[PDB]
Amino acid sequence: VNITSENLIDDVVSLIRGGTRKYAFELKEKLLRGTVIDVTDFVNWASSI
Amino acid sequence: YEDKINVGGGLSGDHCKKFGGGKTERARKAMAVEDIISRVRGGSSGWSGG
Repeated sequence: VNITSENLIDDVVSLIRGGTRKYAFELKEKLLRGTVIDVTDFVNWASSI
Repeated sequence: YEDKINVGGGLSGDHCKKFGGGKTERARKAMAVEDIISRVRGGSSGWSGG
């Protein structure tokens, strides 16, 4: 007898709002799995909001 | 043994037993909790949050 079973579960969710659309969604795209957060994009988001 | 009349005799005995037992148990656990909080009352509309 040789029985093996494996189960995995993953749930990811995110949201954002405020500011102009361009800079906000630039922050959104660079934040989601970007792993390298920048300063200039966040300054753009700052002026946007 | 045989003398005036013959007498025959024969006997044999053999027994073998073998018992076995094997048990092994392994367990491993690990837990790590890391939380980061940052509150800044800077005074900028955007730069304080940034």
